[PDB]
Amino acid sequence: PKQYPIINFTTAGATVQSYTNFIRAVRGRLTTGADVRHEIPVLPNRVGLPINQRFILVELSNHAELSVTLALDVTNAYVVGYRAGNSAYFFHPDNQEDAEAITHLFTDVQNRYTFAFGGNYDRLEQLAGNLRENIELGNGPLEEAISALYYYSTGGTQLPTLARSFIICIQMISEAARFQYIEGEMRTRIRYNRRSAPDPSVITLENSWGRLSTAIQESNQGAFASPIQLQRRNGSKFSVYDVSILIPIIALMVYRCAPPPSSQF
Amino acid sequence: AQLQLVETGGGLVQAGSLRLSCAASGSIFSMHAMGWFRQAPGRERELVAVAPTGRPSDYADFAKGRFTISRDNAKNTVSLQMHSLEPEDTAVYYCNAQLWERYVLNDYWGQGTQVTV
Ligand code: NI
Ligand code: NI
Repeated sequence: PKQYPIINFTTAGATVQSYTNFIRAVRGRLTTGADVRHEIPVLPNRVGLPINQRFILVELSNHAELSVTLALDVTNAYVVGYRAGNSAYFFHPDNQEDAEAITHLFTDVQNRYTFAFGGNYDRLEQLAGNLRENIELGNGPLEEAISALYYYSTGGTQLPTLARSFIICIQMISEAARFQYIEGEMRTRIRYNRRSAPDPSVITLENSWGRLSTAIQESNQGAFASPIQLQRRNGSKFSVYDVSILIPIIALMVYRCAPPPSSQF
Repeated sequence: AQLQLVETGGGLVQAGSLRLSCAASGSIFSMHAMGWFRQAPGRERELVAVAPTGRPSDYADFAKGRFTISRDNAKNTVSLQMHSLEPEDTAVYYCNAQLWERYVLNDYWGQGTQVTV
């Protein structure tokens, strides 16, 4: 199941508008938007979330007319595994609860596997043999990633290629869902039919999703207890002291704490 | 299972060396970075040097040349060798460990060690 909600996207003839429609649809299934803090929606709390509400599926197709279906965890927007035909593969979980939860995905698939690696960027970068800094994003990279995921089960994709493919999907789908800024970066690449690696503004934002989510949620009025350092496109560092500059940048936060009074507005 | 950070090597010193060290224990699935920050009374907490996985060490301007960070990825230890210390470097020094957990990067902090110059 695969009775979880499914959102479809194809790279074939993809446009700025079709990509925007897709990311907006993904956000809509990740969270109801009923929990908002300082104008920014929060994903559902993992604690107490029923398994029938835990995942959504993204069915990706490309020009080669190959399809794969990614599973995303609504509590963190991240890719946890995928199905291609009669085989499904999952990142290695870190805890029993997550290991148990993924058994509820793709339950009719003939062949199920857990990868001998986790899906966090450190691990995927190590396997890929490159950092996010050197892995190009765009419609072209996504097209290739879909083919690579598709050919993995039959022995046709080596692990470093597979890891690179996951890094591409994760940033173009999960990180784009989490951040309007990164959705915008991907829109620009599609607009100009361009492939290019993410600059430091994107990578530091990705890394900081957790600490930004904590800083915003722990604030009564949106001012941070401690500033958080981000980077500009040219790599220079700056400090963020409150939520205001982040409202146009972050689309969704991971649940970190119950809302202090007034933090809902 | 809970991450613990144990800091060593603080103390009193005078202008012109001192070495800090931190060892992490507990369930560590993926350590993205280990580093050292510092905070003086009446000032914000600030980065001194950080060693992110797979990348060059990142030093604050004031640490360039003077300080050297050293991370042992296998052992989850990080040390900071400081030379040419000034009174302006007086602060509480904190070890920072950044761990990927459930696909989110979480910060953890040592209890802090006083350095007085
Ligand atoms: Ni507010
Ligand atoms: Ni179950």
